[PDB]
Amino acid sequence: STPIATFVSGSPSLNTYNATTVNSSANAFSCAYYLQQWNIQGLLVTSLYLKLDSATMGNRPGDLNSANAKWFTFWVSAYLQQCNPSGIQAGTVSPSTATLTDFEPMANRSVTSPWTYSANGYYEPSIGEFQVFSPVVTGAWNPGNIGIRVLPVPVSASGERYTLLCYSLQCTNASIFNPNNSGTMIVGPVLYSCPAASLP
Amino acid sequence: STPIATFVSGSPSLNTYNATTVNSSANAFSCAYYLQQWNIQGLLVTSLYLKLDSATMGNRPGDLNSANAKWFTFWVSAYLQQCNPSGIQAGTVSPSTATLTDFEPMANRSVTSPWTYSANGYYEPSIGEFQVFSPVVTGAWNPGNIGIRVLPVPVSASGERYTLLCYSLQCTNASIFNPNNSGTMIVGPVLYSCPAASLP
Amino acid sequence: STPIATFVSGSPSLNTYNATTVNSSANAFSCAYYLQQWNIQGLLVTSLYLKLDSATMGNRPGDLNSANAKWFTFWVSAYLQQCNPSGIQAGTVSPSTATLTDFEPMANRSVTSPWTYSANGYYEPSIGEFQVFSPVVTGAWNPGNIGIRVLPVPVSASGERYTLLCYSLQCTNASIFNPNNSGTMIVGPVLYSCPAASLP
Repeated sequence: STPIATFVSGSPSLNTYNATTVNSSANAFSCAYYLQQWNIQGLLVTSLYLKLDSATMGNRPGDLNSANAKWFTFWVSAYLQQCNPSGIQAGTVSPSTATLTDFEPMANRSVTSPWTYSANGYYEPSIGEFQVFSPVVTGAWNPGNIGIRVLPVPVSASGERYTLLCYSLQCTNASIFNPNNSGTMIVGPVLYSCPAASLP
Repeated sequence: STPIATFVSGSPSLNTYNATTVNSSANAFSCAYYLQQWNIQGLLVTSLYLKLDSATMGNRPGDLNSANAKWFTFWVSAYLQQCNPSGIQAGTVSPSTATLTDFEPMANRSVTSPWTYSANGYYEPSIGEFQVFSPVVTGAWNPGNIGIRVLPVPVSASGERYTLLCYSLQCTNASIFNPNNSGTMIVGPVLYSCPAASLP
Repeated sequence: STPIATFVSGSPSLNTYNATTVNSSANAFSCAYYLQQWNIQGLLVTSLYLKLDSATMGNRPGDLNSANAKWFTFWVSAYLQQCNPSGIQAGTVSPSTATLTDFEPMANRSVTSPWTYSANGYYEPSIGEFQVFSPVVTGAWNPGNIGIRVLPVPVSASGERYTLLCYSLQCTNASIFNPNNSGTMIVGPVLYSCPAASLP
Protein backbone atom coordinates (compact mmCIF):
# COMPACT_ATOMS: atom_id res chain seq x y z
CA SER A 1 0.00 0.00 0.00
CA THR A 2 0.99 3.67 0.41
CA PRO A 3 3.67 4.04 3.10
CA ILE A 4 2.48 7.69 3.91
CA ALA A 5 -0.97 9.20 4.33
CA THR A 6 -1.88 12.80 5.18
CA PHE A 7 -4.98 14.56 6.50
CA VAL A 8 -5.68 18.33 6.55
CA SER A 9 -8.73 19.94 8.22
CA GLY A 10 -9.89 23.29 9.58
CA SER A 11 -9.51 26.93 8.86
CA PRO A 12 -6.24 27.96 7.18
CA SER A 13 -6.91 31.62 8.16
CA LEU A 14 -8.05 30.62 11.67
CA ASN A 15 -11.07 32.88 10.90
CA THR A 16 -13.72 30.09 10.75
CA TYR A 17 -14.89 29.14 14.27
CA ASN A 18 -16.53 25.77 13.67
CA ALA A 19 -14.94 23.60 16.43
CA THR A 20 -15.70 23.37 20.13
CA THR A 21 -13.72 23.48 23.39
CA VAL A 22 -14.95 23.09 26.98
CA ASN A 23 -13.15 24.86 29.86
CA SER A 24 -12.69 23.80 33.46
CA SER A 25 -15.90 25.63 34.56
CA ALA A 26 -17.83 23.41 32.05
CA ASN A 27 -18.48 26.38 29.74
CA ALA A 28 -18.45 25.49 26.02
CA PHE A 29 -16.97 27.74 23.37
CA SER A 30 -16.55 27.99 19.60
CA CYS A 31 -12.93 27.99 18.40
CA ALA A 32 -10.93 27.84 15.17
CA TYR A 33 -8.23 25.27 14.43
CA TYR A 34 -5.90 24.06 11.71
CA LEU A 35 -5.01 20.34 11.76
CA GLN A 36 -2.32 18.64 9.66
CA GLN A 37 -1.57 14.96 10.19
CA TRP A 38 0.72 12.31 8.79
CA ASN A 39 0.67 8.55 9.10
CA ILE A 40 4.23 7.52 8.20
CA GLN A 41 4.29 3.74 8.16
CA GLY A 42 2.34 3.59 11.44
CA LEU A 43 3.82 6.74 13.08
CA LEU A 44 1.11 9.38 13.64
CA VAL A 45 2.41 12.95 13.54
CA THR A 46 -0.09 15.74 14.33
CA SER A 47 0.34 19.52 13.92
CA LEU A 48 -2.39 21.75 15.44
CA TYR A 49 -3.12 25.43 15.69
CA LEU A 50 -5.89 26.65 17.99
CA LYS A 51 -7.55 30.11 18.17
CA LEU A 52 -10.07 31.71 20.52
CA ASP A 53 -11.63 35.17 19.92
CA SER A 54 -13.86 37.00 22.43
CA ALA A 55 -16.09 38.11 19.54
CA THR A 56 -16.81 34.57 18.22
CA MET A 57 -16.29 32.18 21.13
CA GLY A 58 -19.75 32.64 22.68
CA ASN A 59 -21.19 33.81 25.96
CA ARG A 60 -18.66 33.93 28.82
CA PRO A 61 -20.47 33.61 32.17
CA GLY A 62 -19.59 35.96 34.87
CA ASP A 63 -19.36 34.39 38.29
CA LEU A 64 -15.93 34.38 39.91
CA ASN A 65 -15.41 30.64 39.20
CA SER A 66 -16.20 30.98 35.44
CA ALA A 67 -14.18 34.19 34.98
CA ASN A 68 -11.13 32.77 36.72
CA ALA A 69 -11.03 29.56 34.59
CA LYS A 70 -7.60 28.87 33.10
CA TRP A 71 -7.76 25.37 31.48
CA PHE A 72 -9.64 24.14 28.43
CA THR A 73 -9.69 20.85 26.56
CA PHE A 74 -9.57 20.29 22.80
CA TRP A 75 -10.05 16.89 21.12
CA VAL A 76 -8.60 15.73 17.83
CA SER A 77 -10.63 12.82 16.49
CA ALA A 78 -10.49 10.50 13.48
CA TYR A 79 -14.19 9.56 14.15
CA LEU A 80 -16.01 12.63 12.90
CA GLN A 81 -19.54 11.13 13.23
CA GLN A 82 -19.11 8.66 16.07
CA CYS A 83 -16.83 10.38 18.67
CA ASN A 84 -16.01 13.98 17.83
CA PRO A 85 -16.43 16.16 20.94
CA SER A 86 -14.55 19.14 19.52
CA GLY A 87 -16.23 19.04 16.08
CA ILE A 88 -13.28 18.43 13.79
CA GLN A 89 -14.51 19.14 10.23
CA ALA A 90 -14.34 16.96 7.20
CA GLY A 91 -11.05 17.52 5.37
CA THR A 92 -8.72 16.25 2.74
CA VAL A 93 -6.97 12.87 2.87
CA SER A 94 -4.04 12.01 0.57
CA PRO A 95 -3.70 9.68 -1.24
CA SER A 96 -7.24 9.29 -2.55
CA THR A 97 -7.51 5.69 -1.21
CA ALA A 98 -6.68 6.65 2.41
CA THR A 99 -9.44 7.17 4.98
CA LEU A 100 -9.64 8.91 8.29
CA THR A 101 -9.20 5.62 10.20
CA ASP A 102 -5.55 5.86 8.96
CA PHE A 103 -5.27 8.71 11.54
CA GLU A 104 -6.54 6.94 14.68
CA PRO A 105 -3.84 6.86 17.36
CA MET A 106 -2.84 3.50 18.82
CA ALA A 107 -4.36 2.95 22.24
CA ASN A 108 -2.48 4.53 25.10
CA ARG A 109 -0.68 1.69 26.96
CA SER A 110 -0.67 3.70 30.21
CA VAL A 111 -4.52 4.15 30.42
CA THR A 112 -7.29 1.57 30.73
CA SER A 113 -10.45 3.29 32.19
CA PRO A 114 -12.03 5.36 29.38
CA TRP A 115 -13.75 8.82 29.46
CA THR A 116 -17.58 8.67 29.00
CA TYR A 117 -18.13 10.88 25.81
CA SER A 118 -20.33 14.00 26.16
CA ALA A 119 -21.00 16.74 23.53
CA ASN A 120 -20.30 19.36 26.20
CA GLY A 121 -18.55 17.38 29.00
CA TYR A 122 -15.26 18.71 30.39
CA TYR A 123 -12.42 16.11 30.58
CA GLU A 124 -9.21 17.08 32.36
CA PRO A 125 -6.25 14.76 31.65
CA SER A 126 -3.76 14.69 34.59
CA ILE A 127 -1.36 12.20 32.98
CA GLY A 128 0.95 12.36 30.01
CA GLU A 129 3.46 14.63 28.29
CA PHE A 130 3.61 18.36 29.10
CA GLN A 131 4.73 21.02 26.58
CA VAL A 132 4.98 24.80 27.07
CA PHE A 133 4.10 27.48 24.56
CA SER A 134 4.00 31.28 24.58
CA PRO A 135 0.72 32.25 22.79
CA VAL A 136 0.08 35.03 20.27
CA VAL A 137 -2.41 37.33 22.01
CA THR A 138 -4.25 40.55 21.08
CA GLY A 139 -6.31 43.05 23.00
CA ALA A 140 -6.90 42.70 26.71
CA TRP A 141 -6.12 38.95 26.78
CA ASN A 142 -3.12 38.15 28.97
CA PRO A 143 -3.12 34.39 29.68
CA GLY A 144 0.69 34.21 29.80
CA ASN A 145 2.37 30.89 29.02
CA ILE A 146 0.17 28.06 27.92
CA GLY A 147 1.04 24.63 29.31
CA ILE A 148 -0.21 21.77 27.18
CA ARG A 149 -0.95 18.26 28.45
CA VAL A 150 -1.32 16.03 25.40
CA LEU A 151 -1.90 12.29 25.07
CA PRO A 152 -4.04 9.60 23.36
CA VAL A 153 -7.14 8.98 25.57
CA PRO A 154 -9.60 6.07 25.43
CA VAL A 155 -13.21 7.34 25.08
CA SER A 156 -16.38 5.25 25.38
CA ALA A 157 -19.54 5.93 23.37
CA SER A 158 -22.49 3.56 22.92
CA GLY A 159 -20.41 0.44 23.83
CA GLU A 160 -17.62 1.34 21.41
CA ARG A 161 -14.12 2.46 22.36
CA TYR A 162 -12.23 5.12 20.50
CA THR A 163 -8.79 6.57 21.10
CA LEU A 164 -8.65 10.32 20.57
CA LEU A 165 -5.88 12.87 20.99
CA CYS A 166 -6.61 15.07 24.00
CA TYR A 167 -5.08 18.53 24.52
CA SER A 168 -5.45 20.38 27.87
CA LEU A 169 -4.38 23.98 27.34
CA GLN A 170 -3.47 25.59 30.66
CA CYS A 171 -3.19 29.34 30.97
CA THR A 172 -0.74 30.83 33.50
CA ASN A 173 -3.14 33.76 34.30
CA ALA A 174 -6.97 34.04 34.48
CA SER A 175 -7.91 36.44 31.65
CA ILE A 176 -9.44 34.98 28.54
CA PHE A 177 -12.63 33.60 30.07
CA ASN A 178 -13.45 36.86 31.94
CA PRO A 179 -16.30 38.54 29.97
CA ASN A 180 -14.85 42.01 30.84
CA ASN A 181 -11.78 41.30 28.64
CA SER A 182 -11.88 41.40 24.81
CA GLY A 183 -9.08 39.82 22.80
CA THR A 184 -7.80 36.82 20.89
CA MET A 185 -5.30 34.04 21.40
CA ILE A 186 -3.54 31.71 18.96
CA VAL A 187 -1.32 28.80 19.96
CA GLY A 188 0.79 26.64 17.69
CA PRO A 189 1.94 24.83 15.76
CA VAL A 190 1.59 22.25 18.53
CA LEU A 191 3.35 19.07 17.35
CA TYR A 192 2.63 15.62 18.84
CA SER A 193 3.80 12.22 17.68
CA CYS A 194 2.57 8.85 18.78
CA PRO A 195 2.13 5.38 17.29
CA ALA A 196 -0.81 5.08 14.85
CA ALA A 197 -3.36 2.28 15.29
CA SER A 198 -2.68 0.95 11.75
CA LEU A 199 -0.50 1.26 8.65
CA PRO A 200 -1.90 3.44 5.85
CA SER B 1 16.41 0.15 -0.79
CA THR B 2 13.42 0.59 1.55
CA PRO B 3 13.06 4.26 2.58
CA ILE B 4 11.35 3.22 5.95
CA ALA B 5 12.16 0.51 8.49
CA THR B 6 10.36 -0.26 11.76
CA PHE B 7 11.22 -2.19 14.91
CA VAL B 8 8.84 -3.30 17.69
CA SER B 9 9.94 -4.97 20.96
CA GLY B 10 8.70 -5.60 24.49
CA SER B 11 5.51 -6.30 26.29
CA PRO B 12 2.35 -4.89 24.68
CA SER B 13 0.45 -5.42 27.99
CA LEU B 14 3.38 -4.07 30.05
CA ASN B 15 2.86 -7.26 32.13
CA THR B 16 6.17 -9.00 31.15
CA TYR B 17 9.07 -7.66 33.26
CA ASN B 18 12.09 -8.79 31.23
CA ALA B 19 14.16 -5.54 31.03
CA THR B 20 16.42 -3.90 33.58
CA THR B 21 16.87 -0.41 35.07
CA VAL B 22 19.43 0.82 37.62
CA ASN B 23 18.57 3.67 40.02
CA SER B 24 20.78 6.35 41.52
CA SER B 25 21.55 4.18 44.62
CA ALA B 26 22.97 1.52 42.20
CA ASN B 27 20.05 -0.83 42.88
CA ALA B 28 18.97 -2.89 39.85
CA PHE B 29 15.35 -3.65 39.06
CA SER B 30 13.21 -5.62 36.59
CA CYS B 31 10.85 -3.48 34.49
CA ALA B 32 8.47 -3.81 31.55
CA TYR B 33 8.67 -1.72 28.38
CA TYR B 34 7.14 -1.31 24.94
CA LEU B 35 9.44 0.01 22.20
CA GLN B 36 8.37 1.14 18.72
CA GLN B 37 10.94 2.63 16.36
CA TRP B 38 11.10 4.01 12.85
CA ASN B 39 14.03 4.76 10.58
CA ILE B 40 12.59 7.18 8.02
CA GLN B 41 15.31 7.81 5.48
CA GLY B 42 17.92 8.25 8.23
CA LEU B 43 15.63 9.89 10.86
CA LEU B 44 15.30 7.67 13.96
CA VAL B 45 11.99 8.08 15.78
CA THR B 46 11.56 6.14 19.05
CA SER B 47 8.38 5.64 21.12
CA LEU B 48 8.81 4.04 24.59
CA TYR B 49 6.59 3.03 27.45
CA LEU B 50 8.15 2.03 30.78
CA LYS B 51 6.52 0.28 33.79
CA LEU B 52 7.68 -0.56 37.31
CA ASP B 53 5.65 -2.69 39.76
CA SER B 54 6.58 -3.24 43.44
CA ALA B 55 5.53 -6.89 43.09
CA THR B 56 7.87 -7.69 40.14
CA MET B 57 10.72 -5.16 40.28
CA GLY B 58 12.82 -7.04 42.86
CA ASN B 59 14.20 -6.40 46.31
CA ARG B 60 14.18 -2.72 47.34
CA PRO B 61 16.87 -2.10 49.98
CA GLY B 62 15.95 -0.17 52.99
CA ASP B 63 18.58 2.30 54.11
CA LEU B 64 17.63 5.97 53.92
CA ASN B 65 19.78 6.54 50.79
CA SER B 66 18.18 3.63 48.84
CA ALA B 67 14.61 4.44 49.93
CA ASN B 68 14.93 8.10 49.02
CA ALA B 69 16.26 7.42 45.46
CA LYS B 70 14.37 9.34 42.78
CA TRP B 71 16.26 8.80 39.46
CA PHE B 72 16.68 5.69 37.33
CA THR B 73 18.26 5.06 33.94
CA PHE B 74 16.87 3.01 31.06
CA TRP B 75 18.82 2.17 27.89
CA VAL B 76 17.42 1.52 24.44
CA SER B 77 19.94 -0.41 22.37
CA ALA B 78 20.18 -1.72 18.81
CA TYR B 79 23.02 -4.09 19.98
CA LEU B 80 21.10 -6.76 21.85
CA GLN B 81 24.11 -9.10 22.36
CA GLN B 82 27.02 -6.68 22.43
CA CYS B 83 25.83 -3.61 24.44
CA ASN B 84 22.39 -4.03 25.97
CA PRO B 85 22.45 -2.85 29.61
CA SER B 86 18.66 -2.69 29.96
CA GLY B 87 17.98 -6.04 28.26
CA ILE B 88 15.90 -5.00 25.27
CA GLN B 89 14.34 -8.19 23.86
CA ALA B 90 14.45 -9.53 20.37
CA GLY B 91 11.56 -8.11 18.34
CA THR B 92 10.11 -7.65 14.92
CA VAL B 93 11.77 -5.65 12.14
CA SER B 94 9.88 -4.58 9.00
CA PRO B 95 10.58 -5.03 6.14
CA SER B 96 12.03 -8.53 6.31
CA THR B 97 15.42 -7.37 4.91
CA ALA B 98 15.98 -4.72 7.61
CA THR B 99 18.16 -5.44 10.65
CA LEU B 100 18.52 -3.90 14.05
CA THR B 101 21.59 -1.90 12.96
CA ASP B 102 19.03 0.20 10.98
CA PHE B 103 17.99 1.51 14.46
CA GLU B 104 21.38 2.66 15.80
CA PRO B 105 21.34 6.40 16.53
CA MET B 106 23.98 8.59 14.90
CA ALA B 107 26.72 9.51 17.34
CA ASN B 108 25.95 12.44 19.57
CA ARG B 109 28.00 15.42 18.26
CA SER B 110 28.03 17.05 21.72
CA VAL B 111 29.71 14.07 23.55
CA THR B 112 33.13 12.48 23.05
CA SER B 113 34.12 10.59 26.30
CA PRO B 114 32.08 7.35 26.40
CA TRP B 115 30.44 5.49 29.36
CA THR B 116 32.25 2.23 30.36
CA TYR B 117 29.42 -0.46 29.92
CA SER B 118 28.39 -2.47 33.02
CA ALA B 119 25.50 -5.00 33.35
CA ASN B 120 24.46 -3.27 36.58
CA GLY B 121 26.34 0.09 36.47
CA TYR B 122 24.37 3.29 37.07
CA TYR B 123 24.95 6.05 34.44
CA GLU B 124 23.47 9.49 35.08
CA PRO B 125 23.36 11.77 32.01
CA SER B 126 23.54 15.49 32.98
CA ILE B 127 23.42 16.81 29.40
CA GLY B 128 20.78 16.84 26.72
CA GLU B 129 17.07 17.43 26.18
CA PHE B 130 14.63 17.44 29.13
CA GLN B 131 10.96 16.40 28.83
CA VAL B 132 8.30 16.29 31.55
CA PHE B 133 5.60 13.68 32.00
CA SER B 134 2.88 13.01 34.56
CA PRO B 135 2.97 9.21 35.23
CA VAL B 136 0.09 6.77 35.64
CA VAL B 137 0.44 5.47 39.21
CA THR B 138 -1.43 2.96 41.40
CA GLY B 139 -1.35 2.10 45.07
CA ALA B 140 0.92 3.89 47.48
CA TRP B 141 3.31 5.14 44.77
CA ASN B 142 3.41 8.94 44.58
CA PRO B 143 6.50 9.95 42.56
CA GLY B 144 4.79 13.05 41.13
CA ASN B 145 6.03 14.44 37.81
CA ILE B 146 8.69 12.49 36.02
CA GLY B 147 11.41 14.55 34.35
CA ILE B 148 13.15 12.75 31.51
CA ARG B 149 16.68 13.47 30.29
CA VAL B 150 17.09 11.72 26.95
CA LEU B 151 19.96 11.65 24.47
CA PRO B 152 22.20 9.38 22.35
CA VAL B 153 25.22 8.35 24.52
CA PRO B 154 28.52 6.80 23.39
CA VAL B 155 29.23 3.54 25.31
CA SER B 156 32.47 1.55 25.28
CA ALA B 157 32.62 -2.23 25.57
CA SER B 158 35.61 -4.46 24.77
CA GLY B 159 37.30 -1.78 22.56
CA GLU B 160 34.12 -1.17 20.54
CA ARG B 161 32.00 1.98 20.64
CA TYR B 162 28.24 1.94 20.49
CA THR B 163 25.74 4.77 20.59
CA LEU B 164 22.68 3.98 22.67
CA LEU B 165 19.63 6.00 23.63
CA CYS B 166 19.77 6.88 27.32
CA TYR B 167 16.71 7.84 29.39
CA SER B 168 17.09 9.25 32.95
CA LEU B 169 13.68 9.21 34.60
CA GLN B 170 13.58 11.65 37.50
CA CYS B 171 10.84 11.46 40.09
CA THR B 172 9.70 14.67 41.85
CA ASN B 173 9.11 12.78 45.18
CA ALA B 174 10.90 9.84 46.87
CA SER B 175 8.30 7.04 46.95
CA ILE B 176 8.69 4.20 44.50
CA PHE B 177 12.00 2.82 45.75
CA ASN B 178 10.88 2.78 49.43
CA PRO B 179 10.16 -0.91 50.29
CA ASN B 180 7.29 0.20 52.63
CA ASN B 181 5.27 1.42 49.59
CA SER B 182 3.47 -0.96 47.19
CA GLY B 183 2.30 0.30 43.81
CA THR B 184 2.98 0.64 40.10
CA MET B 185 4.01 3.36 37.68
CA ILE B 186 3.71 3.66 33.91
CA VAL B 187 5.20 6.46 31.84
CA GLY B 188 4.68 7.10 28.14
CA PRO B 189 4.54 7.15 25.26
CA VAL B 190 7.89 8.94 25.49
CA LEU B 191 8.79 10.12 21.98
CA TYR B 192 12.38 10.98 20.95
CA SER B 193 13.75 11.76 17.50
CA CYS B 194 17.34 11.97 16.44
CA PRO B 195 19.42 11.29 13.33
CA ALA B 196 19.97 7.56 12.61
CA ALA B 197 23.50 6.26 11.97
CA SER B 198 22.49 4.89 8.52
CA LEU B 199 19.74 4.72 5.89
CA PRO B 200 17.54 1.60 6.01
CA SER C 1 7.76 12.58 -7.18
CA THR C 2 10.01 11.55 -4.26
CA PRO C 3 7.98 11.30 -1.04
CA ILE C 4 11.15 12.13 1.12
CA ALA C 5 13.91 14.71 0.69
CA THR C 6 16.89 15.36 2.98
CA PHE C 7 19.34 18.23 3.46
CA VAL C 8 22.63 18.18 5.41
CA SER C 9 24.82 21.26 6.05
CA GLY C 10 27.54 22.49 8.40
CA SER C 11 30.47 21.16 10.28
CA PRO C 12 30.26 17.48 11.30
CA SER C 13 33.12 18.05 13.82
CA LEU C 14 31.63 21.36 15.00
CA ASN C 15 35.20 22.71 14.44
CA THR C 16 34.37 25.00 11.45
CA TYR C 17 32.93 28.33 12.66
CA ASN C 18 31.31 29.67 9.49
CA ALA C 19 27.80 30.67 10.74
CA THR C 20 26.65 33.71 12.67
CA THR C 21 24.56 34.40 15.80
CA VAL C 22 23.57 37.75 17.35
CA ASN C 23 23.02 38.05 21.13
CA SER C 24 20.65 40.26 23.08
CA SER C 25 23.28 43.05 23.40
CA ALA C 26 23.41 43.15 19.53
CA ASN C 27 26.91 41.63 19.49
CA ALA C 28 27.55 39.29 16.54
CA PHE C 29 29.54 36.10 16.83
CA SER C 30 30.90 33.26 14.69
CA CYS C 31 29.53 29.81 15.58
CA ALA C 32 29.60 26.23 14.30
CA TYR C 33 26.50 24.17 13.54
CA TYR C 34 25.38 20.85 12.11
CA LEU C 35 21.99 20.82 10.34
CA GLN C 36 20.08 17.73 9.19
CA GLN C 37 16.61 18.10 7.69
CA TRP C 38 13.90 15.92 6.25
CA ASN C 39 10.85 16.75 4.19
CA ILE C 40 8.60 13.72 4.64
CA GLN C 41 5.60 14.24 2.40
CA GLY C 42 5.26 17.86 3.55
CA LEU C 43 6.41 17.37 7.19
CA LEU C 44 9.63 19.31 7.87
CA VAL C 45 11.83 17.72 10.54
CA THR C 46 14.98 19.64 11.56
CA SER C 47 17.89 18.45 13.74
CA LEU C 48 20.46 21.11 14.81
CA TYR C 49 23.62 21.23 16.82
CA LEU C 50 25.13 24.59 17.77
CA LYS C 51 28.61 25.38 19.19
CA LEU C 52 30.28 28.53 20.52
CA ASP C 53 33.99 28.72 21.46
CA SER C 54 35.64 31.74 23.17
CA ALA C 55 38.67 31.28 20.90
CA THR C 56 36.72 31.49 17.59
CA MET C 57 33.52 33.41 18.31
CA GLY C 58 35.04 36.91 18.00
CA ASN C 59 35.49 39.94 20.18
CA ARG C 60 33.28 39.96 23.30
CA PRO C 61 32.71 43.55 24.47
CA GLY C 62 33.14 44.32 28.05
CA ASP C 63 30.55 46.67 29.46
CA LEU C 64 28.24 45.22 32.11
CA ASN C 65 25.30 44.97 29.65
CA SER C 66 27.33 43.01 27.03
CA ALA C 67 29.01 40.71 29.57
CA ASN C 68 25.75 39.85 31.28
CA ALA C 69 23.94 38.88 28.02
CA LYS C 70 22.23 35.49 28.22
CA TRP C 71 20.15 35.09 24.99
CA PHE C 72 21.23 34.64 21.39
CA THR C 73 19.34 33.96 18.18
CA PHE C 74 20.20 31.47 15.44
CA TRP C 75 18.37 31.25 12.09
CA VAL C 76 17.95 28.19 9.91
CA SER C 77 17.15 29.25 6.35
CA ALA C 78 16.34 27.53 3.06
CA TYR C 79 17.21 30.83 1.23
CA LEU C 80 20.98 30.86 1.39
CA GLN C 81 21.44 33.90 -0.92
CA GLN C 82 18.25 35.85 -0.33
CA CYS C 83 17.52 35.63 3.45
CA ASN C 84 20.25 33.90 5.43
CA PRO C 85 21.04 35.92 8.57
CA SER C 86 22.97 33.13 10.29
CA GLY C 87 24.98 32.11 7.20
CA ILE C 88 23.87 28.52 6.70
CA GLN C 89 26.33 26.96 4.22
CA ALA C 90 25.64 25.18 1.01
CA GLY C 91 25.10 21.47 1.66
CA THR C 92 23.90 18.22 0.26
CA VAL C 93 20.32 17.55 -0.85
CA SER C 94 19.02 14.02 -1.52
CA PRO C 95 17.68 12.94 -3.94
CA SER C 96 19.61 14.74 -6.67
CA THR C 97 16.41 16.39 -8.06
CA ALA C 98 15.44 18.02 -4.73
CA THR C 99 16.30 21.66 -4.01
CA LEU C 100 16.56 23.73 -0.89
CA THR C 101 13.06 25.18 -1.40
CA ASP C 102 11.87 21.65 -0.38
CA PHE C 103 13.04 22.70 3.14
CA GLU C 104 11.14 25.99 3.56
CA PRO C 105 8.76 25.79 6.52
CA MET C 106 5.08 26.56 5.94
CA ALA C 107 4.17 30.02 7.15
CA ASN C 108 3.43 30.28 10.83
CA ARG C 109 -0.37 30.65 11.20
CA SER C 110 0.02 32.47 14.54
CA VAL C 111 2.21 35.36 13.16
CA THR C 112 1.45 38.00 10.53
CA SER C 113 3.84 41.02 11.05
CA PRO C 114 7.28 39.99 9.71
CA TRP C 115 10.83 40.76 11.03
CA THR C 116 12.79 43.29 8.87
CA TYR C 117 15.96 41.23 7.83
CA SER C 118 19.39 42.57 8.90
CA ALA C 119 22.83 40.89 8.50
CA ASN C 120 23.58 41.73 12.14
CA GLY C 121 20.13 42.61 13.61
CA TYR C 122 19.03 40.91 16.83
CA TYR C 123 15.50 39.37 16.72
CA GLU C 124 14.02 38.04 19.96
CA PRO C 125 10.98 35.76 19.49
CA SER C 126 8.61 35.90 22.52
CA ILE C 127 6.04 33.46 21.09
CA GLY C 128 6.10 29.78 20.32
CA GLU C 129 7.26 26.45 21.70
CA PHE C 130 9.83 26.28 24.53
CA GLN C 131 12.29 23.38 24.98
CA VAL C 132 14.96 22.92 27.66
CA PHE C 133 18.42 21.48 27.20
CA SER C 134 21.45 20.96 29.44
CA PRO C 135 24.50 22.03 27.32
CA VAL C 136 27.92 20.40 27.03
CA VAL C 137 30.34 23.01 28.38
CA THR C 138 34.13 23.23 28.84
CA GLY C 139 36.43 25.62 30.64
CA ALA C 140 35.10 28.56 32.59
CA TRP C 141 31.73 28.63 30.77
CA ASN C 142 28.81 28.00 33.12
CA PRO C 143 25.60 29.07 31.34
CA GLY C 144 23.51 26.38 33.08
CA ASN C 145 20.34 25.16 31.37
CA ILE C 146 19.61 26.49 27.93
CA GLY C 147 15.97 27.31 27.21
CA ILE C 148 15.12 27.27 23.53
CA ARG C 149 12.27 29.21 21.92
CA VAL C 150 11.80 27.82 18.42
CA LEU C 151 9.26 28.62 15.70
CA PRO C 152 8.84 29.47 12.00
CA VAL C 153 9.09 33.31 11.64
CA PRO C 154 8.07 35.48 8.67
CA VAL C 155 10.99 37.69 7.52
CA SER C 156 10.82 40.54 5.01
CA ALA C 157 13.66 41.43 2.64
CA SER C 158 13.43 43.66 -0.44
CA GLY C 159 9.60 43.24 -0.74
CA GLU C 160 9.80 39.45 -0.51
CA ARG C 161 8.59 37.34 2.41
CA TYR C 162 10.43 34.29 3.66
CA THR C 163 9.64 31.94 6.51
CA LEU C 164 12.71 30.90 8.45
CA LEU C 165 13.18 28.75 11.54
CA CYS C 166 14.18 30.92 14.48
CA TYR C 167 15.96 29.59 17.59
CA SER C 168 16.39 31.79 20.72
CA LEU C 169 18.88 30.09 23.02
CA GLN C 170 18.48 31.36 26.57
CA CYS C 171 21.19 30.77 29.14
CA THR C 172 20.22 30.41 32.83
CA ASN C 173 23.43 32.24 33.98
CA ALA C 174 25.49 35.11 32.49
CA SER C 175 28.87 33.56 31.64
CA ILE C 176 29.62 32.85 28.01
CA PHE C 177 29.56 36.42 26.71
CA ASN C 178 31.86 37.74 29.51
CA PRO C 179 35.32 38.27 27.89
CA ASN C 180 37.01 37.23 31.20
CA ASN C 181 35.72 33.63 30.76
CA SER C 182 37.24 31.16 28.26
CA GLY C 183 35.34 28.03 27.30
CA THR C 184 33.04 26.30 24.85
CA MET C 185 29.41 25.24 24.69
CA ILE C 186 27.59 22.71 22.52
CA VAL C 187 23.83 22.21 22.47
CA GLY C 188 21.91 19.49 20.66
CA PRO C 189 20.61 17.66 18.85
CA VAL C 190 17.74 20.15 18.97
CA LEU C 191 14.80 18.58 17.12
CA TYR C 192 11.90 20.65 15.71
CA SER C 193 9.05 19.56 13.46
CA CYS C 194 6.61 21.71 11.60
CA PRO C 195 4.64 21.60 8.35
CA ALA C 196 6.77 22.20 5.22
CA ALA C 197 5.67 24.80 2.65
CA SER C 198 5.57 22.17 -0.15
CA LEU C 199 5.85 18.47 -0.99
CA PRO C 200 9.29 17.30 -2.17
